[PDB]
Amino acid sequence: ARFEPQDIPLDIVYEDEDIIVINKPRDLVVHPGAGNPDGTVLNALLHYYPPIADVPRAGIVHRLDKDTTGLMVVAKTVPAQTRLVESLQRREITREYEAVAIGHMTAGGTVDEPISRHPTKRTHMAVHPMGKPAVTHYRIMEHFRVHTRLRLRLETGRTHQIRVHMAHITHPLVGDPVYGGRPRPPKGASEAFISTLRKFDRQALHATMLRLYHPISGIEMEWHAPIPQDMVELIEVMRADFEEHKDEVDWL
Repeated sequence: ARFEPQDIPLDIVYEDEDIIVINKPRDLVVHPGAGNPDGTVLNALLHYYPPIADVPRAGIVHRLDKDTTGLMVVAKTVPAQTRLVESLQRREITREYEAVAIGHMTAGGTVDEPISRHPTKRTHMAVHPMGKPAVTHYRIMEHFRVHTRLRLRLETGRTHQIRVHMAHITHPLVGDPVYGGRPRPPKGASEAFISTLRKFDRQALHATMLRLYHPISGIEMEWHAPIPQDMVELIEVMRADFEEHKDEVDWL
């Protein structure tokens, strides 16, 4: 019926009788919708494992934005999807992210502020007392001159949660076309740094680790998806920049 199977390759990190874990690339929408009638992960799943059509929403139980990269777990069976959905309702699935945010941040922390649709900018979400409760925990992994590398964990999983929470505290993600502004390279940034930053055109956000109790066996399982090349390049040039500006002697 409606949604058709499409020959769209998926990077399957792990698969067993009950679940499939994939590492989703950028430019790939998870579920069909306005402006995205097809060419989604759902379409890819129908093609890869047709029996998944007997599972609600092709076994899709959580999502990532079109241009967010990384891990997602999909149910292959009805029992598996009901349990996985329950696990999410109970906030028992660990979803960790690596991100690069604008600005020098000095401390890790928690953003606990509700989220709802921006009333005016229909492409945006917003922090609002009346929104759905949302909690994001974040740690600073590394300092750059005017950017910061973070690792975040989702307690709740609302729409654009990490992107809107980070923007809320004044540190939107690098490359975010919605919450971010124009790139701002630090004074004296190398040409390599300036252009790599300027050309980075998606939220610098990656679903890096996923841990859960297997829906059928109960065994705790954990997966990791390597930081994608675009972000590797971004982080490495920012790192080289910070080091180069450190106040230390260059021994010959």
